[PDB]
Amino acid sequence: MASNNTASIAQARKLVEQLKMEANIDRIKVSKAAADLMAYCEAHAKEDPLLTPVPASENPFRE
Amino acid sequence: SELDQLRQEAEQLKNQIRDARKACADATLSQITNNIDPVGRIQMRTRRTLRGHLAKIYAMHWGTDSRLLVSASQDGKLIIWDSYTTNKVHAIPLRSSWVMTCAYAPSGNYVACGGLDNICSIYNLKTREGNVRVSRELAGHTGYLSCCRFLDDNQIVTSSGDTTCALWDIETGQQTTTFTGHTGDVMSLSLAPDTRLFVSGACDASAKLWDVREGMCRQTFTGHESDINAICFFPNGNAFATGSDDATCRLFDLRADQELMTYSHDNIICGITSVSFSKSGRLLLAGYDDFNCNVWDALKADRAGVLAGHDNRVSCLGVTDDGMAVATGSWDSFLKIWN
Amino acid sequence: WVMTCAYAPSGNYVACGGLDNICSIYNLKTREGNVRVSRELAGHTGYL
Amino acid sequence: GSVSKWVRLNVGGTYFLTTRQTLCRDPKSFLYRLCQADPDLDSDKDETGAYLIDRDPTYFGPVLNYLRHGKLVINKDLAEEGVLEEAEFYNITSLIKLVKDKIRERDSKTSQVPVKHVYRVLQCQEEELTQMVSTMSDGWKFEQLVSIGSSYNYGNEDQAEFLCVVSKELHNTPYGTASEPSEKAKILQERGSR
Amino acid sequence: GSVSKWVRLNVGGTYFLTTRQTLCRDPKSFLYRLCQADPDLDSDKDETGAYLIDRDPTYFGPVLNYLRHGKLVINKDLAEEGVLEEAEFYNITSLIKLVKDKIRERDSKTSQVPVKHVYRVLQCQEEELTQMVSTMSDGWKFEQLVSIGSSYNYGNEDQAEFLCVVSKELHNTPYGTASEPSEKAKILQERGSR
Amino acid sequence: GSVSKWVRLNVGGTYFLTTRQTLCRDPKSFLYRLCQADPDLDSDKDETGAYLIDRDPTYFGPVLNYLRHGKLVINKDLAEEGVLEEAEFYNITSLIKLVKDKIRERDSKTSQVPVKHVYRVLQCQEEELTQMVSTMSDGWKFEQLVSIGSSYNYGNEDQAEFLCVVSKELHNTPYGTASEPSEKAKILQERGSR
Repeated sequence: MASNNTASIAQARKLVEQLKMEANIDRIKVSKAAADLMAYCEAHAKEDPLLTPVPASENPFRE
Repeated sequence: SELDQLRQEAEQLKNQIRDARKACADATLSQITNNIDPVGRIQMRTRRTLRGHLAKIYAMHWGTDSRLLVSASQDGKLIIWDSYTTNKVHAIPLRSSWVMTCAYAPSGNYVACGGLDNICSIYNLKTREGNVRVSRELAGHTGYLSCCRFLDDNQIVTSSGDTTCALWDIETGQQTTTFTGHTGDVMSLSLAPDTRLFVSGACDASAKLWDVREGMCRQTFTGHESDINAICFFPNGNAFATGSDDATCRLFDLRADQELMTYSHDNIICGITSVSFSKSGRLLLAGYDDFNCNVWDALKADRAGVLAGHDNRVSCLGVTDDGMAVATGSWDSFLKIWN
Repeated sequence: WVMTCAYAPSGNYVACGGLDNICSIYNLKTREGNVRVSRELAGHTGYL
Repeated sequence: GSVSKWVRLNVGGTYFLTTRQTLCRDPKSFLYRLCQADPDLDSDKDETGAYLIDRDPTYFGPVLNYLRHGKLVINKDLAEEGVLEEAEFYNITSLIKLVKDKIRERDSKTSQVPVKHVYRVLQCQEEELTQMVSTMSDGWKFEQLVSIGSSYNYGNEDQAEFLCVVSKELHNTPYGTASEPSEKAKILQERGSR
Repeated sequence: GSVSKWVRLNVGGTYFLTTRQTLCRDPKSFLYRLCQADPDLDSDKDETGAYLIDRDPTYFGPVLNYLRHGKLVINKDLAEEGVLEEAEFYNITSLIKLVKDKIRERDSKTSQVPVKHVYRVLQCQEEELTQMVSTMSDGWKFEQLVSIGSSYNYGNEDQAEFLCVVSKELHNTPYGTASEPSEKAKILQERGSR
Repeated sequence: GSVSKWVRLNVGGTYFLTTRQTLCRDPKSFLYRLCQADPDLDSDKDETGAYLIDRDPTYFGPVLNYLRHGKLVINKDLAEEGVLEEAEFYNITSLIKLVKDKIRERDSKTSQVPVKHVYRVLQCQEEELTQMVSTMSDGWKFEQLVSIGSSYNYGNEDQAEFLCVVSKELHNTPYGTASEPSEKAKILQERGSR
């Protein structure tokens, strides 16, 4: 193959496609997802003992 | 030839894609906000020193029970530790050294291994006797395995070299869904909790997120210029951390299709080597090639602390599935359970 | 009775010579997982 | 066919008596074509009649066993290579697959003139020692146990009490060589050197 | 079958002239029905007046030997599997069971060729030591003895002073199995792991 | 005789029925001359025409195997040397070359009469121990590991704490008994001795 230099047209086709369906997916604004993450983390911050230490025999990792 | 329209057609698309993200771009409310609760200093001690390796551990990966972690040495041994009683549940020597993936199945019944052997071994921990017996040796990888992850106990995605991360049906030993498009070899293989999409880093600094059964490149995030080492999803699976050989980490969002916000300091110059998200996801815990790992407040971009104590680089990091303890795949032949 | 230790100018091979009159060329770096002899060189009745 | 259900065929001079259904089990074969008449077959014996086939009766045994009972049997004197070539002659693909798989198994196990032998050093203490020796990974052999003193508290009561050096025979690399290492692999080898 | 007590069969083209009594040893035998007349049986050769059994005579030999004199010995070059497969075609259950035992005995002795060795660890104080070393279970092998220093009953004469590894080769003599679907076994395996 | 496409060939009392064209596969075998019609062949079976070739039926087997389809297989109970000599008699040079290659490869793979070994001591400690054990040179065999009896650096993590040994087979090509000495080499041997 010398008309497409080892069929580099397949990778161009796939690049064009993946760009197309990257354009297809919706754009959700940065602050929206940021606030979503704050809400989730601060909701689950009473169940992460890394943030809130738990007694030595009330967890199996100070055992 | 036709490349003339192809090279054009990509450009404009790439252009608008960038513009789309610039269209989607807002001020990052997280870093803008400082009224969110601080996480304070975290100089937490390690409670277990799982010594018992004679070679540098490359990768360690927790099990679903958050008690058994598989640790792969550089010399070729898998130690399925017991974090509570520091007892070796099993030691699996391998046919080939230089293993860097330790895939614990989401059952405690299978383990997958691989490295420069170019062959992904699948070991059935449970057998008739009760001792380790190799279930399969998945061949068909041209390049070296980088990371392996079970979806089923008969289906496994196996990120490898040769710009592939194809998925194998375990029993037939056949690649089922092939993924191509990377220019650099794949290193990372991060599975979202949904297990229907997986994002993979590579040596081309482009985190390509693929739909697992379709074989199509859902997204191609890029914020790095250096090879991506490890990717750890949020317990939401909506955004993932991304570390490379640089002095910064990044947080990429699927919905925004662009970097949410980056985790950088001139306080350290060494590359990221491992990333992890806790139960909440509030803490981004990053292993480092500097002889200690760091923990950042993921929603404030400032280093919450450093887990000092190691004298050799933390070659890998893994947080428990309960999200309240973390283990280091340090190069000092010791895994330290930080809690 | 080896007296010669030859290091490659890249550090990826090694070589040695002794009274055996045969030179040893060892392929150090290989993803096999261990050092394997690459070549042996005979052709002298005298020691290297 | 061209004759009663039973037939006799003269494989190498040996008359095998069998029903055509054992032969017609796989419609793609020399034997299948032999059963039905056509202007390309004049083969029969002049003594009591038998279709003439100048093949090896020694290597026709397991081949016809693969058809009479749908599975092959390997004798301790008839080489797998002979049955392989004979099966290729009668175009029985699955039988060729099975024979070549057995040949690959035997050769991969025994063509290891150096045997290679890969050696591993497990680090274990007295307690887990019995477990992991008993629960040893099938496909290896224990070959040395070396007691080490304990770095803490005398010679025992530590995780460092025994080095179990095990080993297993193998064929090192299907390649027996590097086989195109990527830049990243060599970088990691240099890193892991020290 | 009502004539010629020395009934002549044409098994695989081989004229086996065998008595009715031997075949009637086990009526569970396809051939026992041939010892008697029955109207469905229309399998015959009219060139020798002998009935047809389109099965090879190479493995019919040991089967006929067992059936004639209540015991068989297979040659060291003839496949036990072939004798077995020829065996069920006449449906002699006891013969098939015995050949299954022989086959699994042989395969246990050839599972040794794969790198498959069962290892065990025993503990011993100095006095009792040789007693197990001498009167140890037949068919195993001694592999290693390590003296581990003791402070409980200091040094010598402590039970935990000596560790003796032993081993044999993996076998499937009565049969081998890879899994038992029974749940409670899995529960106990999980419990006993930690 | 030469009736039809086949020919009767009385090799060692066994009447092969073989294709005339398989004989014509090459002129190297003198059977070609027998296949053709030209005065000779006095001694023959005067009832059919089966030529009485007094040669081993068994070692003619692989020869006819090669001659019929151009591929060589040798039976696993018949010596390669008998096939070799039968090839010399039947004069197929390529077959002779192949059998000689097979014999030489088989003997070189197992070229060891008293079995010589060269043994090397590898001084090391526990830390890098697994490194040399895994990176142990391909072809060698680990044989025994000892810990140095030493009181320095606590005897644990002491740099000199272990003496591995490794062996590699010889008498395949021995160097101790193959001697071509050099005068300066002997001078240096004396220098190293003193």
